[PDB]
Amino acid sequence: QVQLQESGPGLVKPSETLSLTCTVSGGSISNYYWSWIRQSPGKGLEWIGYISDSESTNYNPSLKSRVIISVDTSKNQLSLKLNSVTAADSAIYYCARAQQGKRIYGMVSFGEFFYYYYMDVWGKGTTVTVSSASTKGPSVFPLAPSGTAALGCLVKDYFPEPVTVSWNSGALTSGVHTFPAVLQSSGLYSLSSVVTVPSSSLGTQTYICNVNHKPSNTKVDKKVEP
Amino acid sequence: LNCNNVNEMKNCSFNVTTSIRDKIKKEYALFYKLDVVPLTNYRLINCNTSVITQACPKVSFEPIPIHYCAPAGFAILKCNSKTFNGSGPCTNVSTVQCTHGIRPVVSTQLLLNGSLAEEEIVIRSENITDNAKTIIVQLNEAVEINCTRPNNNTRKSIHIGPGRAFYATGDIIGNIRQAHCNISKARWNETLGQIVAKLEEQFPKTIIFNHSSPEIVTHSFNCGGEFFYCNTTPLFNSTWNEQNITLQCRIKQIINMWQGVGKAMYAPPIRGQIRCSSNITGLLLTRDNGT
Amino acid sequence: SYVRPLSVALGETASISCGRQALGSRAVQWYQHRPGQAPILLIYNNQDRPSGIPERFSGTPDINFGTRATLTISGVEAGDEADYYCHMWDSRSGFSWSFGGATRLTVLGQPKAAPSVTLFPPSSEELQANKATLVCLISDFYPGAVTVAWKADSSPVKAGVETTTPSKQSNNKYAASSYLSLTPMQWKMHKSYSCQVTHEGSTVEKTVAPT
Ligand SMILES: *[C@@H]1O[C@H](CO)[C@@H](O[C@@H]2O[C@H](CO)[C@@H](O[C@@H]3O[C@H](CO[C@H]4O[C@H](CO[C@H]5O[C@H](CO)[C@@H](O)[C@H](O)[C@@H]5O[C@H]5O[C@H](CO)[C@@H](O)[C@H](O)[C@@H]5O)[C@@H](O)[C@H](O[C@H]5O[C@H](CO)[C@@H](O)[C@H](O)[C@@H]5O)[C@@H]4O)[C@@H](O)[C@H](O[C@H]4O[C@H](CO)[C@@H](O)[C@H](O)[C@@H]4O[C@H]4O[C@H](CO)[C@@H](O)[C@H](O)[C@@H]4O[C@H]4O[C@H](CO)[C@@H](O)[C@H](O)[C@@H]4O)[C@@H]3O)[C@H](O)[C@H]2NC(C)=O)[C@H](O)[C@H]1NC(C)=O
Ligand SMILES: *[C@@H]1O[C@H](CO)[C@@H](O[C@@H]2O[C@H](CO)[C@@H](O[C@@H]3O[C@H](CO[C@H]4O[C@H](CO)[C@@H](O)[C@H](O)[C@@H]4O)[C@@H](O)[C@H](O)[C@@H]3O)[C@H](O)[C@H]2NC(C)=O)[C@H](O)[C@H]1NC(C)=O
Ligand SMILES: *[C@@H]1O[C@H](CO)[C@@H](O[C@@H]2O[C@H](CO)[C@@H](O)[C@H](O)[C@H]2NC(C)=O)[C@H](O)[C@H]1NC(C)=O
Ligand SMILES: *[C@@H]1O[C@H](CO)[C@@H](O)[C@H](O)[C@H]1NC(C)=O
Ligand SMILES: *[C@@H]1O[C@H](CO)[C@@H](O)[C@H](O)[C@H]1NC(C)=O
Ligand SMILES: *[C@@H]1O[C@H](CO)[C@@H](O)[C@H](O)[C@H]1NC(C)=O
Ligand SMILES: *[C@@H]1O[C@H](CO)[C@@H](O)[C@H](O)[C@H]1NC(C)=O
Ligand SMILES: *[C@@H]1O[C@H](CO)[C@@H](O)[C@H](O)[C@H]1NC(C)=O
Ligand SMILES: *[C@@H]1O[C@H](CO)[C@@H](O)[C@H](O)[C@H]1NC(C)=O
Ligand SMILES: *[C@@H]1O[C@H](CO)[C@@H](O)[C@H](O)[C@H]1NC(C)=O
Ligand SMILES: *[C@@H]1O[C@H](CO)[C@@H](O)[C@H](O)[C@H]1NC(C)=O
Ligand SMILES: *[C@@H]1O[C@H](CO)[C@@H](O)[C@H](O)[C@H]1NC(C)=O
Repeated sequence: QVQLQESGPGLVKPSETLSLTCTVSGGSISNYYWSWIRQSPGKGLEWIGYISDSESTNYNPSLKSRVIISVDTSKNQLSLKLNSVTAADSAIYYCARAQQGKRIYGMVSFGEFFYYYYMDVWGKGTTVTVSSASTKGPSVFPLAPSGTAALGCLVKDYFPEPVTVSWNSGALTSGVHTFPAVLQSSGLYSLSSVVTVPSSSLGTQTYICNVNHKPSNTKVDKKVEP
Repeated sequence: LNCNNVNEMKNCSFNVTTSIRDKIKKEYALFYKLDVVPLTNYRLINCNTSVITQACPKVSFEPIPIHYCAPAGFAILKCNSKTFNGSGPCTNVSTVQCTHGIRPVVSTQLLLNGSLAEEEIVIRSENITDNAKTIIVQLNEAVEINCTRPNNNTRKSIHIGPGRAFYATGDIIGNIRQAHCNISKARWNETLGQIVAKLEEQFPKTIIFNHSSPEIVTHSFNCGGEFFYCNTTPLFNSTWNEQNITLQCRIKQIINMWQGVGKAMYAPPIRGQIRCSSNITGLLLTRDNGT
Repeated sequence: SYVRPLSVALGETASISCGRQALGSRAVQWYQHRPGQAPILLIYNNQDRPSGIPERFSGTPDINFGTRATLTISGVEAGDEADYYCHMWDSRSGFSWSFGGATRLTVLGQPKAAPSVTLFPPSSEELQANKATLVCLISDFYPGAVTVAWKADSSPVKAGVETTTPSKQSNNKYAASSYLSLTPMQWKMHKSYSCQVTHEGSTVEKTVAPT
């Protein structure tokens, strides 16, 4: 079928072009409608705009002279270029496939219908933060265990959200429990992952956590052992 | 009048003297574009012409069968000839005290609810070779016409004087739509063909139908209480050597009745939806090279 | 966009009324948006559902004008807790750029679960890096609302501790972290350090000593 995956800077400075991109899978780019949707904390869902299978532009008048939704059909790729960003523009940006319905109520010839749009398949979402603060890489520190035990990794002082934590590059996936981060007053987030493991495998079933933080181009790994 | 739009009738607001002679209220109402003219600010179309009287919202415009009787000592003569053209000697005469049930249908271009003809359809005239003489065609089988105003309107009582209550229009509940009519494309095709048949018995040539040369340009009648003005161009558009035909009707509330001495009438708005079904049994044509 | 609170019981029937009733013939969309997650198209036409939506999600059609649009969720679960939006498309109002307001459904009468506190001492590499951090991990508790207390031996701390607001989990329970930052000498100079997580009306203790 059809799936989507966005990808953006994750961090854009104030008064700048918030570029973005969304590649669709298993579907033609030029025979559906495509909508961009963002959602900030405290606010609700906001419909940015949408492009057609005819590549027609139509944006939310809430966003004045800012949005420009492009699309290049050589791949399955369509972009989104917000500019003159500010603090209120921090949100999760979603990429969804819109479909057109024609709701007829009177006579089709007299023009007694209206067009409604519904999004049926969405992207996962790209977190975007806006601030003059520079990017920051984390620094993992292992957490050693004590029938059943628990161990994990401490991802300290990074910016901005988010980080991805895999265990044994993806092998260990049962019992893994990555926790939500903590925005410290220093302005840096802090996360903590933890995996409940059988005490028999404590010695020795090798355990390594895989930390990825995209705004810093960092990929670090660390062992855990008593 | 300070008139808005909707998307056609304006949304007009205006100061009015009330039941108390020195207090002012600001009311709002809807008026079709044919009832108003720009002076933006607006006014009613008649105000530079004539005084207007609101039609009593209890008298009906229903065409009732009216019989015309001759006094004692007089007589009316009938004509039972089933192919009688307008003038000449009728060889089947009968005397009657009164005429039949006649409905005073106010219509234009298309005769509604009238008396059909027997045998075949007949056309009449004075001097048919004179182009400035109207042609009265009578049909033998009616073609069904169905008109409607689908907008669900509301009536508002505005007290503008002691006992004087002007009924206005305000707010359209539900969908905004278009007042129109419907006749069968096939039944109007076979009937226009029958009208084409006898336009040969009086002429030789090709028979072209075109639109008129909004009281007279369009089919104007009365549907449930409101006076339509239906564009009959999708009706007369043919040259003779399922599908519904729909006319786009406008709606007026102020009419100049018949004359133009200086009296107009305001038809109070009808509440809810309007739909009427009638029979077109006649036709009033006008002929104007090689055709 | 502001939030409209709604409370139903587990297993009953939900009735989410739209906040913007229609003026003409309508084409209403219903979206299930969980916070910080991909929205789910529940009902696109007035009552038509996509592939993969349970029958228990029903929408009201507009056969006769007047019937307002409501979302009916029969047999509510715990995972049905989310935001709900009413995208109103009607013939009178123009173009529906804005989604609905918000109807946050909170299901009442769920099984209450106790937290699973887990405290780790400071790491070896960070203690070498001249900084200490106690990580008191809390998980699988309902209702998601806990208060965290830190004890240096027997004395309260209150200084230099951060705490996560309880976030939800896949199994519909909640979790929250709790980081206590200490100087590497402060962590060694004290005999014990405790973490009290009093969830609902009871506290659970997890203590660790520098050995
Ligand atoms: C005078 O002359 C006039 C001119 O001749 C004449 O005008 C006519 O007036 C009438 C009434 O005023 C008009 O009737 C209306 O017609 C509307 C259009 O209906 C047509 O289209 C729909 C949709 O078609 C799409 O979907 C079907 C399948 O669903 C596909 O197969 C199609 O290919 C098409 O999909 C493509 O096209 C879309 C573009 O439209 C694209 O977006 C899409 O991607 C695809 O490319 C069809 O379903 C209709 O089929 C019906 O009719 C056929 C015969 O052709 C029958 O076999 C059968 O009965 C079918 O049901 C039709 O083809 C209607 O929308 C409208 O009815 C709705 O609106 C009114 C008021 O708004 C509601 O009260 C009513 O209940 C209907 O609402 C239902 O549907 C909407 C939208 O789907 C829902 O949101 C709503 O909840 C409700 O759903 C309920 O009912 C459904 C069944 O209807 C059911 O499925 C639901 O589950 C639920 O129960 C109304 O009927 C007519 O159009 C005028 N004519 C013209 C030419 O304009 C007039 O009558 C004359 N006389 C007078 C004035 O007296
Ligand atoms: C034709 O034009 C008319 C104006 O000349 C239109 O009438 C106006 O219509 C609007 C809505 O479109 C109304 O505004 C609403 O008012 C109600 C009433 O609430 C008010 O009172 C409470 C006190 O309880 C107060 O707290 C509110 O703030 C309001 O002041 C509100 O509930 C709505 O939210 C909205 O504000 C006007 O009131 C109304 N004016 C008049 C004089 O009737 C008419 O709708 C137009 N019609 C068409 C078909 O176009
Ligand atoms: C032609 O005659 C029919 C039938 O008498 C008229 O339809 C009536 O309209 C009135 C008012 O709209 C209704 O109260 C009646 O119930 C209708 N009767 C029927 C049988 O439908 C129709 O209005 C007439 N047409 C014209 C132009 O006068
Ligand atoms: C009614 O009179 C007042 C007088 O001040 C005026 O301001 C107002 O515009 C008038 N109303 C209309 C609809 O013209
Ligand atoms: C009244 O005003 C209208 C403006 O639409 C104009 O056409 C008409 O000739 C005027 N009539 C008189 C008698 O002034
Ligand atoms: C119109 O014609 C039909 C068919 O004969 C008839 O039933 C109906 O009464 C007629 N209506 C009028 C007003 O003459
Ligand atoms: C009607 O018929 C008479 C003779 O029957 C004829 O003189 C007259 O011209 C006819 N009327 C028309 C309008 O043709
Ligand atoms: C009919 O009109 C024509 C001119 O239009 C005229 O020549 C002819 O005499 C008229 N015939 C009658 C009977 O009036
Ligand atoms: C018209 O509107 C009224 C309310 O003003 C409502 O009671 C009635 O049902 C409506 N009729 C139709 C046919 O929609
Ligand atoms: C007109 O309406 C009548 C009754 O609603 C129906 O029997 C007839 O077929 C209609 N004809 C047309 C041309 O719409
Ligand atoms: C009647 O309709 C035709 C097209 O159907 C249009 O060209 C014409 O302008 C209309 N008549 C009037 C008076 O507007
Ligand atoms: C024609 O009109 C009649 C009534 O006006 C309606 O019942 C019928 O469905 C219409 N047919 C078409 C094809 O629009």
